[PDB]
Amino acid sequence: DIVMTQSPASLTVSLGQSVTISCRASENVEYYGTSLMQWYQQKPGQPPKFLIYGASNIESGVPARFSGSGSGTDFSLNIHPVEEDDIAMYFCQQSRKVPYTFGSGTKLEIKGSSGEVQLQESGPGLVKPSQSLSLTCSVTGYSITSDYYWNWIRQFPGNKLEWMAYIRYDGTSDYNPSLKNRISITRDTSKNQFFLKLNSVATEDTATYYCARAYYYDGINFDYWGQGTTLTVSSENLYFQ
Amino acid sequence: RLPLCFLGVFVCYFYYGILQAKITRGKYETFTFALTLVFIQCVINAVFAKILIQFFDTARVDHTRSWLYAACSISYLGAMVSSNSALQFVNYPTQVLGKSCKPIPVMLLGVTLLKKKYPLAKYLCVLLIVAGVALFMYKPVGYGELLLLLSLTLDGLTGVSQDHMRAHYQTGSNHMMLNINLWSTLLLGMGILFTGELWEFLSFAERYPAIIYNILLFGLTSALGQSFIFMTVVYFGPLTCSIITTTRKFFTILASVILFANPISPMQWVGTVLVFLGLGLDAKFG
Ligand SMILES: Nc1ncnc2c1ncn2[C@@H]1O[C@H](COP(=O)(O)OP(=O)(O)O)[C@@H](O)[C@H]1O
Repeated sequence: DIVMTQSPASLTVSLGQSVTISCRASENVEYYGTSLMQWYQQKPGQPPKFLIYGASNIESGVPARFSGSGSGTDFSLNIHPVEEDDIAMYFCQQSRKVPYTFGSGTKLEIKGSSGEVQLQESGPGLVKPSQSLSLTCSVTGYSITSDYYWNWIRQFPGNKLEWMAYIRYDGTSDYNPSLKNRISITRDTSKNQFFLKLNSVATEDTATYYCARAYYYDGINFDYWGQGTTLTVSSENLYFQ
Repeated sequence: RLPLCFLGVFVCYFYYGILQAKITRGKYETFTFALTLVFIQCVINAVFAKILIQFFDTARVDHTRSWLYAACSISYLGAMVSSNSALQFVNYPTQVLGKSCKPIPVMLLGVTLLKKKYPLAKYLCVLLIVAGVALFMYKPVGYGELLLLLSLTLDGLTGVSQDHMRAHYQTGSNHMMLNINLWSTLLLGMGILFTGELWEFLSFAERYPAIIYNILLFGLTSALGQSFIFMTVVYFGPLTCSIITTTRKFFTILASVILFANPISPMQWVGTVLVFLGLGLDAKFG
């Protein structure tokens, strides 16, 4: 699968300076002259925020400070008038192939230091290894039978995102080919929920699981995200700690 | 890829035209059921596209919105019906040469709507190709040319819709073909049922069952062509498909004339040399 590499692991910049973050794909990510690239911004302890799609189109409502550029296998995100607001981690995602991938993440830091869709995730906080697990994302303020993809994603320690799977309102579902044999995504329209089931979770599955709503346009864009639910797989019970 | 697509589309559509002429001009009574013929062609093409998807492209998941396919289908049907009405109202050769001028409207509509920008070399090459093809075809008051203009406009709109679909949804060729053909089949079936031609055609077929054979064969040919055409639509874009279609018609006419040894008028010589010049310039910078 395509592997995205972000050259600067962490960038130290001053207020008002222009910052450029580079992303590179292992393979060409252009499909008929359009680059299927997305840029997201994740503040600490918060779900990633959708910023750019197509490597050049700024999402509506985003400040004009952000801009995208590049093509082929090299892309860049530019913020000329950086302020305190845009201090976070930045991720580059490719929608060229079914296993959508996110970059390692670039951290930015300063020197001297009913009207929308609501999603809520629930699931056990601690699980022993090899025990089947099931997380439930409940949607309020919207119906999951309308035109929107509903995706399950997870973030490991170290902020390495990984798109698990998704289900479309038509019921058509797609999975990460790596995990297609281990996980299963289902939905229940009566309660307006969708569930992700994992079989024989191992210690490597410890992560924060998000349920997001995405619309496909020049690639899949996870505009709306849930608040994330932690999941810790351990061989011992966590008590008095 | 381009030579393969050119060869395949040329031969398949040559046989398609042969079969269409054989079916229409059989004179078994007279065949006045063009609409149901197009309906059968669309149904067969849709079935073929479904087979191709099931056997080759199972992994892919379509992302295109249904309304886009509906719009493309209605535009294509409008173009077809306008062209047929113009042919009814105007002599056959004029309709042919008018339909040969597809690239100009396709490019103009694309520029106006999608805001695409082309180098002036492409502009000159397309203009020269179109002019040469028109000149080579026989060249010698309204209310019949307006229908041809409307058909050209609808073809350009279809090209714009296909370009937008492939650009912003990465629509696969097979999925695009299947969906467009399904919507076209629905609309044509509704029209046939309303107009009542279904029953007349069914009685005509029952009276002369042999027609069925040819029809089926005829339909099959169309399927193959559409495949290649849609491939050319996705890999290279609607403008390249339009240019390919126009050039294929020109080459077919040139081959038929030379086979018949019809005295090639000097204007036709200028037309062919212009077509070659434009094609070569486009290829050198394509
Ligand atoms: N841009 C396009 N999009 C979809 N289909 C196309 C396009 N260009 C050509 N085709 C298909 O190829 C066929 C070419 O037919 P054509 O030779 O133009 O008929 P005519 O000679 O009566 O004008 C059409 O039936 C059409 O379905």
